Amino acid sequence: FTSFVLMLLFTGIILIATNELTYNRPREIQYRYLPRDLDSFIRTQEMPSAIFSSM
Amino acid sequence: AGGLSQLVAYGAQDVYLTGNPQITFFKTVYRRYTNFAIESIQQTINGS
Repeated sequence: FTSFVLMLLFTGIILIATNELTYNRPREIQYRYLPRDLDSFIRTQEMPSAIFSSM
Repeated sequence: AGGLSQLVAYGAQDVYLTGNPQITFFKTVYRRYTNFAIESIQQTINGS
């Protein structure tokens, strides 16, 4: 009787250790500097055309 | 009638002016600038 639940937990905890890898799901995006000429062009321009963007 | 009567009158010539807008006139973006202050200071004159 006791050995049954002991083996049940024995396999179940290995199953849990396998399961746990799925939890963390972060997004990866990198940052890079503008080209110098393009940066100067963007800084110089006076009107923005489209108003705003959130991404 | 009113300004809208002109606004809607899109024509062939506009392919060069308002098709695919790159700027607007109605929202200025101001650029932040280096912090500074300015003052008038008298310098010493050497000589008569």
